[PDB]
Amino acid sequence: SKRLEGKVAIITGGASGIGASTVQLFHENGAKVVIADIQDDLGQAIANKLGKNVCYIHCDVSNEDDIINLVDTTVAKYGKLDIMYNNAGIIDRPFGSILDTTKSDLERVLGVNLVGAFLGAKHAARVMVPQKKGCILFTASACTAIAGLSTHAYAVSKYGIVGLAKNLAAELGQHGIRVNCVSPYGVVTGIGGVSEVDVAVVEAMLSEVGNLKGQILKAEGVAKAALYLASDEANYVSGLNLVVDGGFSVV
Amino acid sequence: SKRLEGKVAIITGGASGIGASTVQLFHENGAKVVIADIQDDLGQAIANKLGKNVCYIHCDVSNEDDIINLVDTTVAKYGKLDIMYNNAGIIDRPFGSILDTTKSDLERVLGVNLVGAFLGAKHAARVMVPQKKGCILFTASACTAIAGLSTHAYAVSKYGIVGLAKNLAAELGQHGIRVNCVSPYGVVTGIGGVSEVDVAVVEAMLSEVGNLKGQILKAEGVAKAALYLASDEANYVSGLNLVVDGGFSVV
Amino acid sequence: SKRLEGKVAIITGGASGIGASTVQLFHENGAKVVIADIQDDLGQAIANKLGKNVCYIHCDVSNEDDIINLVDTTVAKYGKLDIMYNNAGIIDRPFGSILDTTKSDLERVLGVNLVGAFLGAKHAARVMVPQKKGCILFTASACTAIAGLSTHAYAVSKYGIVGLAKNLAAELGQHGIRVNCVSPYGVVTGIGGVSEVDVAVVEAMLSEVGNLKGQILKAEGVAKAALYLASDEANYVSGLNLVVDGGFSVV
Amino acid sequence: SKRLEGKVAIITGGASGIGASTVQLFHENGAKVVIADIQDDLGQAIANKLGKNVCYIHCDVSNEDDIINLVDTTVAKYGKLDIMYNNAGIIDRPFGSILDTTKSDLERVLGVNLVGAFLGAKHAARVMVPQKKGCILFTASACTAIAGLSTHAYAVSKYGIVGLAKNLAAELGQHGIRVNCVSPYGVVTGIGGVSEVDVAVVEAMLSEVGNLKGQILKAEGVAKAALYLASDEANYVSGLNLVVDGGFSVV
Repeated sequence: SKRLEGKVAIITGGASGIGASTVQLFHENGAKVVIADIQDDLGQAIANKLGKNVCYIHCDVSNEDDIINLVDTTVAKYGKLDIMYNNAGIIDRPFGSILDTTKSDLERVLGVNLVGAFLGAKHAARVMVPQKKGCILFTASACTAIAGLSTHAYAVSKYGIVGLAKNLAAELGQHGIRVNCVSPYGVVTGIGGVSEVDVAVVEAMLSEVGNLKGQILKAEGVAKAALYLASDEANYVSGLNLVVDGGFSVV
Repeated sequence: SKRLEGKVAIITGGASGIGASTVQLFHENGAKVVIADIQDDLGQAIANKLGKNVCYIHCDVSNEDDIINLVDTTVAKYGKLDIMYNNAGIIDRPFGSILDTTKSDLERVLGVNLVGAFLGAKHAARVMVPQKKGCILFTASACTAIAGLSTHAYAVSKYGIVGLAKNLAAELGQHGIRVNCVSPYGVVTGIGGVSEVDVAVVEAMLSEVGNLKGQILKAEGVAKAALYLASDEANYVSGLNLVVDGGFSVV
Repeated sequence: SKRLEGKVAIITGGASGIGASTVQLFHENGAKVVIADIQDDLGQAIANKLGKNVCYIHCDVSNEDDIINLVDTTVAKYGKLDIMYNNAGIIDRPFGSILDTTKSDLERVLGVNLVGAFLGAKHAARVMVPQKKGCILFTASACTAIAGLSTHAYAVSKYGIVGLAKNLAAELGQHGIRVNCVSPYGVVTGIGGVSEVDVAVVEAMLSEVGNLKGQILKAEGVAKAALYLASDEANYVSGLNLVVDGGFSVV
Repeated sequence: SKRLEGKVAIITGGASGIGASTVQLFHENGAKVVIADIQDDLGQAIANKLGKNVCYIHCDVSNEDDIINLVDTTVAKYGKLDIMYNNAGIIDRPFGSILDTTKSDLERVLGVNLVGAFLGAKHAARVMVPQKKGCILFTASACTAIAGLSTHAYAVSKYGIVGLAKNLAAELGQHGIRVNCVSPYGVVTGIGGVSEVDVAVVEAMLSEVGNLKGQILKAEGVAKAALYLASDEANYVSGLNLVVDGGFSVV
């Protein structure tokens, strides 16, 4: 039942959505968990609820000094880093045309989703390579065309993440490090927005075709995929994009 | 610890290799397990060792009457079928050129690997559709070019299996059934041969670059992938080819 | 305008559909063309119409003696073989469930589509390897789940073909030979049937949502993809599945 | 011989490498060609050499005002835009580890390669949607892990481009617009650098394992792929990544 006993995990975007489900599940499975987010109230509350083996650290993943602080503090606190789950993600104006995407919105989505994932992976690898041990995860997407149910900026950021994961699996495998993605189809509750209006549009679309229990189950399904990949039962699993979408994307 | 409690699984090729590791692991995790193979001595011995919730049934998967007998007997014995793991596989002359593959060898490999998988899936789906519940698994391969480390016939059969799994995920998802592949890179110990010489060539290549403990770990890694996908912690995972190869295939 | 001047091409299924469009286009572009089919009346008529640099040879591609006769006669007639286009394909009962596919129908579709493609590639490679020159083509499909618009047997055969092409590109590249697929989305006019009823069902579905001019344009689009890949303007293009579907399969 | 007669093409990065080969080939095939680059001396010289149906426009593709100027001027000059080939690309320090990639270098590569491609596609689509006609191309890469022969930043940018192309094919297909990538394996002569040292390292690696005639042939092969996809002989080809690598990436 303690499939992560003694492991040390960092989870970005850990204050809500998939990140929060994974925080809880990893904690229930024996890991030490560092919640990284920018929603301090939500994140600190979860840390306080779960107790001593969970702590919250403010981290804007697009800011490399925050990422360094997050990794270095985790290692200083626990001596190691077993799992780096680069999950934080935001979206610009959902269901907009390519014709109407602004450069500013594109660069904000890429900065948090793609650059932030890149920086988290860079500094986690900095620690994991001397350990010759580690698991770097990303939240990505299905590899069909998901922009129609998200945005072009969002879809591009997640495609770039899949390419990052593949290339890091190739570089870091020789050092005993696994690199994988876990991926809902596209947008899931708890995603952030370039603007609050963006969050509001996302909220509307999710409840228009979904139970609350159902969004929670999609998030928990992704979390349980992260649990499998981060555990020793996936010691030989690297370079995978583990899509959790009920098969929606194959047809 | 009992991630499959009460579930009923059929595992073809279950008398050796990946199949046998999965039989054992599923049994340790609470499933009722039906071992299907043609190696009666090995298969019956495993059933006898593991006890009452395991039984052995002779089944040439290329023979549709055997497949029907296997599925119908399992359902008659346990009332349901939760998991159908079409894992049996054989290979022709390893590392041969396309120029020297015989039609007979190609048709034998396709018959056991591809047709046998198709027939097992057909009759498992026959039972699972009324249940609106089920998980159909296949042992496939990486989707890079693996013939150089197996054969063209073998690689073709496993590519056809990946396409079968994708299309069945699309048809059966509406009936609550998941369809996935779990896949070592290519050849793994316990694979059968069109001839015994073929098994002998396979044996030589595996020990030329591998510990016994290492082949056992590759097989156990695939088994643990099957365990995850067959459990309720993968309720929303369908259409995936879960490759277990340490990232070997991405470079 | 003569993008294939002096090249020698074999085209299976060349008496109808995509095959016939490609016969004509290759002939207009300067190639010597061998039409291989089992529809002797149609095939001989096309040869007679196009003139001396076109000839018709009866060939059941599932029969290896026919394939040998086809390749050997072409080489005896022209001294070389530049292009082998394994295009012949048939389908079983369209839009049927996995539950109702017969073994016999599956084995007939695999025999013509998959084994026939394998045998054509084997004996073309036999000739092309000493030339250190050649282009082997297959008609495949999109790599999304196309069974819903074809059959499971058909989709599996075309997935196996994509895997064959990838593995042959890897083996034969060192000998200067390119291997590619050209692929309509799924079913196209001129496909054969396990039964005539199967052809009749196919005919109905195509005209239910399509102009005659439109099926002709889809076939000509595939033919022009084959023309590009077979020409020297694709000297460095190998291992590709060139899908011609207007982008239908990405969404 | 005039496979692009009357068509109007914009080619970014058109002053060197693949871009320049494509400028020349498109011009020889009857297109009006707008060379977009930042290497004014090289670009203006090519325009002057080729004559009246070729012109050069300074354009930093990461700058959206430059992109607007480039598209609007082309349309003002010729009344339409048939082909937008977003080919410009740069690289940071080749063969470096993830551990040593700077944020600044990553953001520069993404800005030119990914954002620049996005902006070019946005403003080309702005013109092409009212035409209900157009072809948007990108220079991408193979979809295996190419960072070991380029950089992680470079590989990520090209993976993001493949995802952009797939999603735009899905959005723009309903308006009669095709979207495709043409792709050398990875780095090719004529690529720009974040620094000149980066160009120097690239130059060294290419000539260490390659003839000058050979880099020219790889570039011309990509150009001829762009010619096919941009011509009416690919009217029904959209969502493809046409990789031109001799099959190097499948093994």
